[PDB]
Amino acid sequence: MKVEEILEKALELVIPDEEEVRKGREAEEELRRRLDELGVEYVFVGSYARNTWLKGSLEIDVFLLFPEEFSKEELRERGLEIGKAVLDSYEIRYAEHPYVHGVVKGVEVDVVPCYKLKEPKNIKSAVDRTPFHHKWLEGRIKGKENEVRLLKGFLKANGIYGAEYKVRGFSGYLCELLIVFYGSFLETVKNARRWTRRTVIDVAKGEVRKGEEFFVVDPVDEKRNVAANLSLDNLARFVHLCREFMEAPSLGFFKPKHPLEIEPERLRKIVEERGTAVFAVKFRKPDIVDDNLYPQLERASRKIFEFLERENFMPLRSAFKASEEFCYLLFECQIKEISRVFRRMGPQFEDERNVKKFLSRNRAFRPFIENGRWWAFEMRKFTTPEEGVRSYASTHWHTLGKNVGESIREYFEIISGEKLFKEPVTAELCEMMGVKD
Amino acid sequence: MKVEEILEKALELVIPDEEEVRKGREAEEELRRRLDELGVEYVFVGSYARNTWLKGSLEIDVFLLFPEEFSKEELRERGLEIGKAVLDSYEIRYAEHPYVHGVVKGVEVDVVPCYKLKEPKNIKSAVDRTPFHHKWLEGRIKGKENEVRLLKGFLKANGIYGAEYKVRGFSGYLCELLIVFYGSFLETVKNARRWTRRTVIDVAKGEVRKGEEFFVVDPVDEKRNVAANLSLDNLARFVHLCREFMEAPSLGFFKPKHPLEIEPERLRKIVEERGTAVFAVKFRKPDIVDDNLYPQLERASRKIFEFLERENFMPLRSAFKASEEFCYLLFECQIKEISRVFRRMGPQFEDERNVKKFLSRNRAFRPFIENGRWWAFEMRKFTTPEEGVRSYASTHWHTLGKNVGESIREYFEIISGEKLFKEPVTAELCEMMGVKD
RNA sequence: GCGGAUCCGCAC
RNA sequence: GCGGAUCCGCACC
RNA sequence: GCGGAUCCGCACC
RNA sequence: CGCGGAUCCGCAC
Ligand SMILES: Nc1ncnc2c1ncn2[C@@H]1O[C@H](COP(=O)(O)OP(=O)(O)OP(=O)(O)O)[C@@H](O)[C@H]1O
Ligand SMILES: [Mg+2]
Repeated sequence: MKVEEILEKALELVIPDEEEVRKGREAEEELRRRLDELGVEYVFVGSYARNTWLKGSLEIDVFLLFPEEFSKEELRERGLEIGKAVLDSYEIRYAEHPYVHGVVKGVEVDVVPCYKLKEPKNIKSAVDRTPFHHKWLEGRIKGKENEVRLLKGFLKANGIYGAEYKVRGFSGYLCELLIVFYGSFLETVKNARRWTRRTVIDVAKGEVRKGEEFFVVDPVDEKRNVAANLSLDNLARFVHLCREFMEAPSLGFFKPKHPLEIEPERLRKIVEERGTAVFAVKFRKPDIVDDNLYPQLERASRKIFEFLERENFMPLRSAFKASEEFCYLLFECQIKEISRVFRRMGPQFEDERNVKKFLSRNRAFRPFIENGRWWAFEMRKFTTPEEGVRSYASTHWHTLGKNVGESIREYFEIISGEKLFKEPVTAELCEMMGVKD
Repeated sequence: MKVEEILEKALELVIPDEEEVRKGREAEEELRRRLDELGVEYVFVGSYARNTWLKGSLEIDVFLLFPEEFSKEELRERGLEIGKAVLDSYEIRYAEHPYVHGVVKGVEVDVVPCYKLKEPKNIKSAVDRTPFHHKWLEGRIKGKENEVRLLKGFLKANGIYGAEYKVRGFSGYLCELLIVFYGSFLETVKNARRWTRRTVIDVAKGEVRKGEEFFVVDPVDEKRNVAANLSLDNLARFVHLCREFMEAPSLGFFKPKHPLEIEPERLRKIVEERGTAVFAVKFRKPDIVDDNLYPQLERASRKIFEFLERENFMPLRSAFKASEEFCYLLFECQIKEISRVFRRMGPQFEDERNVKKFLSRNRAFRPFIENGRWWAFEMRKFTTPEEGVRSYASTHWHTLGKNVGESIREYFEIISGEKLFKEPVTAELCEMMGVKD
């Protein structure tokens, strides 16, 4: 009962406390003071500026507004100077407009140069767009900032908050547009129960329609899909979650889950009872950001899954896990072992030249005719999915992601049986197999 | 060695001696005296009437001519009454067209009733062309009767003589048409090396052309394919044999092959080396004619084969064996065991009604979303191909042929391992698996 | 009987 | 996956 | 200025 | 293969 009581308690988990707020205001005031000493033009943007930031995620964003006549090189050099001059400690990121990330009075700060611009139609960067996003949202989001926080909390608790490749979920900007459109958490959730994979939500035009894909129209740029990196399966998960929530609302939807964590002996028994082949490809993690690594782990998994398909090991699902030192690609197959013998297709009976060649190979068994065509019994190179993947991975490393493939080329290990359960992959195995807690 | 030395030596084991000719001659006159006494129209046809029957395969075809104003009932009654009166001892065993099969002074005789007809179109019985085949062949075949016998011997020795369902090979009539068309064995064999699955041989127009299938046009009826029941694989086998024969001619081509005959222990070790599941379905032979039986064993084998494919046991080949008392359906599969768990497909995420129903079923493991669609891990009833077929044959007996299925319903047994290698099916197993000498 | 085509039913 | 029907084709010569 | 990856499109009948 | 686009990123040469 009392969805309202639940949302009241959910806000406690999600609204920054008075101390975190004070710390942000003090950093902001100081930052303004330092910027104003330099005579510079600037805007505070983002979640801090709109008071929509989540408990524990305090960060200030300052965009430095330069004349459009300035060159990109001038933008970088001027901006980097001002950033470095205005922060307690600092560090430089990005290329194009490189920006300065640092601290002011314990608070994380981003100082970003961009062109000022009168109109949204003069955008030659994503960061040129950010001030327009803010300008569109400030004043439309006032009074609803806690609705935004509820939505962000709901998504974060369920592992689908963030558009970055590791998550492929809902961006903070997206969450704010949805609150502007529907007017609250709860109305978003009620309506989302009827979203489809062809739903188009058009903020600026004040409408919903049907399209080719799930598409949230950026009110600052009609050709841009704010939900571009929201995966189909995460869209599906959110819609399912919204239907569950309205059927039986609970504070549990806003609390992050903590893994099953079961004995390796119970896990051994589960795998035994399923009768499947369960194994991992272990290799050293490439030294690359998550946004490069995760799509490559997705590719590697997919390629090996497809190899297992072709070689008739009948894979069920794949999964992956990246630790700080190693990466793991996990597979479960319905076939533990396949026959040594297989059938190799030959030519039609009427192709004399190639029939003679086909029949000339020395084989343990006699070729045979079936349905007008010659076939031969030949011997497989590998007989288990573990052995098959060892071969594919050593041979086709190059197709398994640029950096992941190069890592596998240097070293990989195939792990199965009881040795796999001692690896730090138990939560992924459980989820992949649908183990009830 | 050398074709013409071989063919002269081949004629010895193919041309019947006087001893056998006299018994046929004596039998035909004794038969002729009995038919003349009754005063019924009769015609001698087939290989005996044209002196093209194979050594040690003497049989005499006599055709009773009836008017078209009789009907199929009277045709049957009066035709069988005559054959029984005319023969020493008789059997009445046929699939459709009535005829008496018996003996006259130690010689096989078939007494077949048919209609007279002005011309061999719009036929009434099914054997009504045979008197027209005889008229077409007597005269054209004179001087070529030993060439026919060579061809029949070549085919019989290689298990592909006869158009009956047990063989699905070349008929005697087809052999005679080919020798008339090409002029000889050797020329048939030479030209057969370039037959394809779209080769049309039109004897009446004296030409070969391309069609939709392998078609030997009946000079008596241009709509009739004399090779209708020659299977694609036996055509291929023939074409292959002619190529081999012309590259290295041998008298072995005209001699029957002895069975492979090997010890159950070698047979066991071969199966272990192949890594396959080998098993048989044993049931009692229905009391029916071969021309109904063999097609039904083919269907039953095909249905079970297709079951094994669907259930992901990856069958390699099948075969069958009919003995006096029992029939056997043989299978070799690449998968000896499959996991208990499999994937059941559920609805798309949008389809709330069906998602709810799908998600409400009790299961050991949690359902999951994949590519916009719900899936569940469920549990197989069986986990080996033998267990699968036990289920399928107990439950789908009715679809395994009319008589064959009805027998399988009253009793069947699945046999594998050591106990299979004692069943009288070693020859068929060896042929299935391509076992060498 | 078996197969092909065409239709009808049931189970998806 | 199965269960009927009809027409045609094929085997039994 | 550039740089990185992943997915898609395009060209090669 | 490469080129181009989209997406999520980074300091790049
Ligand atoms: N499947 C068939 N196709 C065409 N004609 C057939 C067929 N079966 C029988 N006949 C006709 O009936 C005749 C006798 O049939 P039969 O089965 O006795 O073969 P055959 O020609 O006598 O050769 P043999 O008896 O030596 O095997 C044939 O010559 C033929 O004209
Ligand atoms: Mg005969």
